[PDB]
Order: sequence, then structure tokens, then C-alpha cells
Amino acid sequence: DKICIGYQSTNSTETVDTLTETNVPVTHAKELLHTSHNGMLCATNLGHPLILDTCTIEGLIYGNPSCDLLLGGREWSYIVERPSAVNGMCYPGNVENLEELRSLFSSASSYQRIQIFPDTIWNVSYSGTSSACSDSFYRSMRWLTQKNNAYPIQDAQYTNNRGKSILFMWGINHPPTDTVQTNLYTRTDTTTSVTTEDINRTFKPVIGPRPLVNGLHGRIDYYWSVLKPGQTLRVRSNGNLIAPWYGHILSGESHGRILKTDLNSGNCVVQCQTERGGLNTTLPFHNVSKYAFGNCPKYVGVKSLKLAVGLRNVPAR
Amino acid sequence: GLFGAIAGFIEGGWPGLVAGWYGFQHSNDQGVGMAADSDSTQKAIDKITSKVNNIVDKMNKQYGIIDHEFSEIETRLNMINNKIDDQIQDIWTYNAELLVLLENQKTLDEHDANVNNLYNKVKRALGSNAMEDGKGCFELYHKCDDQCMETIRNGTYNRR
Ligand SMILES: *[C@@H]1O[C@H](CO[C@@H]2O[C@H](CO)[C@@H](O)[C@H](O)[C@H]2NC(C)=O)[C@@H](O[C@@H]2O[C@H](CO)[C@@H](O)[C@H](O)[C@H]2NC(C)=O)[C@H](O)[C@H]1NC(C)=O
Ligand SMILES: CC(=O)N[C@H]1[C@H]([C@H](O)[C@H](O)CO)O[C@@](O[C@@H]2[C@@H](O)[C@H](O)O[C@H](CO)[C@@H]2O)(C(=O)O)C[C@@H]1O
Ligand SMILES: *[C@@H]1O[C@H](CO)[C@@H](O[C@@H]2O[C@H](CO)[C@@H](O)[C@H](O)[C@H]2NC(C)=O)[C@H](O)[C@H]1NC(C)=O
Ligand SMILES: *[C@@H]1O[C@H](CO)[C@@H](O[C@@H]2O[C@H](CO)[C@@H](O)[C@H](O)[C@H]2NC(C)=O)[C@H](O)[C@H]1NC(C)=O
Ligand SMILES: *[C@@H]1O[C@H](CO)[C@@H](O[C@@H]2O[C@H](CO)[C@@H](O)[C@H](O)[C@H]2NC(C)=O)[C@H](O)[C@H]1NC(C)=O
Ligand SMILES: *[C@@H]1O[C@H](CO)[C@@H](O)[C@H](O)[C@H]1NC(C)=O
Repeated sequence: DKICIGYQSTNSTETVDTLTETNVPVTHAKELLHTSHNGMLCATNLGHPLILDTCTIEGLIYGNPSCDLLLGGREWSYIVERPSAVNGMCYPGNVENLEELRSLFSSASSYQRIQIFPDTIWNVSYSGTSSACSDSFYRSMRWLTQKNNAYPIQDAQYTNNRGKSILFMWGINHPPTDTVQTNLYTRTDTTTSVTTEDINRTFKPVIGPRPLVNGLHGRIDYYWSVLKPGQTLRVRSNGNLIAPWYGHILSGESHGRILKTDLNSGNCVVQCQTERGGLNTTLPFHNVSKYAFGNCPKYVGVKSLKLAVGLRNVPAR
Repeated sequence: GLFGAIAGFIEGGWPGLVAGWYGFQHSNDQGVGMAADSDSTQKAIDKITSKVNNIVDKMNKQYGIIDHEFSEIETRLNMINNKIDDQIQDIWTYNAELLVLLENQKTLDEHDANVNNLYNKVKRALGSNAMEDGKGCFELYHKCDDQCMETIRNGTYNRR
């Protein structure tokens, strides 16, 4: 008669690694790394993403005439700029501090337009347009030009009483010739100033032909700033100014991401979203992407993190 | 291994032990049979279940990396940002991998010790009423029927 102490053995093919040995057979193990995603762009706990398929963020902000669908304002969890989004600044020119602008914008979770300067306040023409801009112009600004061969000094003011910051835009036109400069502003030497209690910016035109872009030799330098609650914006110009028309009230905080992909979007909701797809899991890690955002596990760059649960699996035979 | 029982002096496992990790196999006139030891098995299950939960709880916190845009003249800022991201990733990946490798060793050794402790507990109870065959069994010097066997398993063996 005898009594023996022993331990379990199974047909498990699970293995785990240790520092002093690898591929140790174990009776039970738990994979801690989640490696699957749904291959789609979905909504997160913060809502649906703002998917821009024809307009770039700055195109929307400046109101490129091809982005009218966005005029009513939106709210988002995150932003997606499809590679097809090519409508940004239709009229040749650059946006100063573009990265900061796009960052500031994407960080909010919504925008709502607000009129700063009504068309009536001007004593000069305000409906200038361009073929580079669908024979129209930006919905955020007005291309001021002479009326009746006169361009009196323009001096307008707007006080932010919305109790919320207003993102506003403006530009300075640089005609390709002195003739065009005069035909539009009545003078070759102008001065434009955009000011508030904090900023004090002034601009002067520099006539001359730049390389062709969208068929034009001229340019418009684009600028932006933020009128804080209570502050007063004031613009004075005797020519060359592309006046603020509508601004945006930014609110909330989103995931603050800008994904640049053509990944398919679907009618879905996930805890964690990445540019490759989303996922749901209770496992502590994942290897889908370091850019994951939302309610996520910790990203780790490996194929597996198998934790031993049972004991070393030793075959009797 | 560290405690010398599993894949040690008790050379192999038992495919017949279906209820738990550790158990007993007896041999008397009435036949042979094995069953898991509930006490030791349940205690081990709670321990490892806790370790898993604490690991999951301690390591499931995400870190955020935003793919910021940089201008042509922000190449230095761009590199500094990449450095941060790369090290955040390398450090956490290292912590994750090492925690698992190191804990896996401890888990395996703990199962080994639990077997070793069960064996020594029985050795003590039996006293000189049995001899070790050196393979995990105790050759009893007296006949021991199922009821006797049960006293050994439930720790009430008389003549300890
Ligand atoms: C991924 O999870 C989505 C919601 O996230 C979380 O899901 C768990 C379920 O395990 C739930 O208990 C949490 O409350 C929830 N966390 C949040 C977001 O607060 C799932 O989305 C759900 O989809 C159904 C289907 O119509 C909808 O009715 C629910 O409202 C919605 N959940 C929420 C709260 O948005 C989603 O189905 C799941 N994805 C997968 C792979 O199934
Ligand atoms: C507000 C205004 O006058 N807008 C004009 C525009 C500007 O005067 C011009 O861009 C200033 O540099 O000019 C438009 O027409 C242009 C022609 O005058 C030019 O000969 O060719 C251009 C293309 O190469 C362009 O067609 C314009 O930009 O569309 C007409 C617009 O109303
Ligand atoms: C357009 O012209 C009108 C009138 O010439 C300007 O409005 C007047 O502005 C002065 C000085 O700011 C005030 O004292 C008057 O009370 C205003 N009265 C009128 C007629 O509105 C207006 O400011 C000009 N537009 C701009 C912004 O240049
Ligand atoms: C994340 O983990 C997976 C699985 O460990 C990695 O490996 C690929 O996984 C798929 C599906 O399980 C297999 O069919 C492939 O053979 C695996 N590829 C190889 C050989 O590495 C996957 O690569 C990981 N993802 C990332 C982005 O690293
Ligand atoms: C350990 O097993 C023994 C043997 O089965 C148990 O002893 C019996 O206990 C019952 C009480 O229900 C008595 O009626 C019997 O006479 C006992 N048999 C003998 C000969 O010992 C013992 O109770 C068990 N102990 C534990 C901790 O469960
Ligand atoms: C375990 O695997 C062996 C070999 O493949 C096989 O003979 C046996 O039937 C399996 N036992 C179970 C639990 O199915």
C-alpha cells in the first residue's frame, strides 16, 4: 500500500518564457496582449469623428467656397483628413503658424461661426471674388476693394461679448502689378492694421509677380488670432486688407487627434481608436498602434505577452 | 527547478488529475486512484488569480502620443519629440516584457513549492509508518484501506 503526491499534466500546447528559459510548456497561460482591431474608423466615448474628405482643416476654418457643407458647424471626438481633402487655401498664399492653427482647432470638440463685421459697415466694395476660388471667395473674410474709384480709410470694430474666445481670420493681398494694385486700392502704398488689447499688427503690400499657382501671380498672406472674451478687435486699412467677416467659437476638448488616412469609416463605436482600426478589450496591453486614443490598454511593441497561470506541463510518457 | 519537485524528484505529471494542479494517488487492495487536493489547489488558484488581476490593473494604463505636425524650420523640435516618444515606448515595452518573464519564473516556482510543501506535509504526518520511494510516493508499512487513505489526505492520519 502506498500514497503518492503528484501534479497535473494536460494536452495544453501553451508555452511561456522566463529569463532563464524559453518556450516552457505550461498547463495554463493567459495572453495579455490584445492584437485585433476592426479595421475601421469609428465613434469613441466622445462621439463621431469629423471626417474631411474634400476640405483641409484650414480650408474649413477660412471658409473655402468648396466647403459650404461645413458652414453650419460640427462637433467631434477626433478629426480625419482624407488624402482626397485638397481644398484648403484656394487663393495662392500661406497661413502663418498653420501647425498651431490646425492643432488649436483639432483640440476643440466643436466650432460655431459668428459674424464679426457685417457687410454694411464698409464704405468700399466687399464682394471681390476669384476664379481660383470657384469664381467666389472665402466665407470667413471679405476681399475689400475700391468703390467708385475711392478707397477711404476703413476703420471697423468688434467687441467679443459672447463670453467665449473667437478664432478670427484675415489676409493681406499682394497684387502682381502696380496697375492692379491701383485698380483695386487706389494707391500703391497702403497700411493695414489688425489690433486688440493684446495684439498690434500692421502690414504693408509688396507688389510683384510670384510664380504661378492656381493660375495667379498674385498672393494673399493669411493670418489668424483669437479675440478673448471682452477684448475688442479693430481693423484699419486704406487698401490691401482681406477683412475678417466671420469667426469661429471653439468649445470643449476632443481627443485632439488629426488622422490622415483613407481607412473606411463605419457605423460603430469602440473604446479605443487607432489610425489602423478600433478595438474593445479588457487585456492590459495591445500592439495595434502607439497612436491609439480613447479608453485604451497600454501600447507595447511585441507579438505576445503570455503570462503563466498553471504549472510546468510535464508529460508522464 | 528551485523547489525540486515538479519535473524534479517527482519526474512527471499526471494526465489523470483533472480537478486541480496538485493531488494524491493511492494504491491498496481496493485499487488505484487519484484526486486533486482541494485545499492546496484552491489556495494556489486564489494567489495566481490575484497576481493576474493586479498585473492587469497596474499595467493597463495608456500613455498618449499625438502625431504632431512640424514646419520646415522645426526639425529640432521634431527630433526632440521623436526621442520622447521612442523612449516612452522602449521603457514601457521593457517594463511589460520583464514583468512577465520575471513573474512567469515566480509562478512556475511557486507551483513547485506548493507541491513540495504538500509532499513534506504528508511525510511529516506519516512519520516512520512509511518509507519514501524517492519518486513522490510513500510505501506504508501497514495495510491502509480507503478510509485510512482518506485520513492521510485530509490530514487526520493517526500515528503522526
Ligand atoms: C465596444 O464598446 C462599445 C461601448 O463601450 C463600452 O462597452 C461596454 C460593453 O462591454 C459597456 O459596458 C460600457 O458602458 C461602454 N463604455 C462607454 C462607451 O461608456 C460598444 O458600443 C455599444 O453599442 C451598442 C449597440 O447599439 C449601443 O447600444 C451602446 O450604447 C454602445 N455603448 C456605448 C456606451 O456607447 C460596442 O458594441 C463595443 N464594440 C464591439 C466590438 O462590440
Ligand atoms: C476682387 C477682385 O478684383 N478680384 C478679381 C481678381 C483680382 O483682381 C486679382 O486676382 C488680383 O491679383 O482677378 C480675377 O481675374 C484675374 C485676371 O484679371 C488676370 O488677368 O488673370 C487671372 C488669372 O491668371 C485672373 O483671372 C481673378 O483672380 O479671378 C477676377 C476677380 O474678380
Ligand atoms: C463708413 O462711413 C460711415 C460714415 O462716414 C462711418 O460711420 C461713422 O463713423 C464715425 C467715426 O467712426 C462716427 O463718429 C459716426 O457716428 C458714424 N456714423 C455713421 C454714418 O455710421 C463708418 O465707420 C465707416 N465704415 C468704416 C468701418 O470705415
Ligand atoms: C501584433 O500581434 C500579432 C500577433 O502576435 C503580430 O503577428 C502577426 O499576427 C498575425 C495574426 O495573428 C499573423 O497571421 C502573422 O503571421 C503575424 N505576423 C508576424 C509573423 O509577425 C503582429 O505583427 C502585431 N502587429 C504589429 C503592428 O506589430
Ligand atoms: C478524514 O477522513 C476520515 C475517514 O473518512 C474521517 O473520519 C471519520 O469521520 C466520521 C465522522 O463523520 C466518523 O463517523 C468515522 O468513524 C471516521 N472514520 C474513521 C475510522 O476515522 C474524518 O472525519 C475526516 N476528517 C476531516 C477533516 O474531514
Ligand atoms: C491527450 O493527447 C494524447 C496525445 O495526443 C491523446 O492520446 C489523449 O487522448 C488526449 N487526452 C485528452 C484529454 O483528450
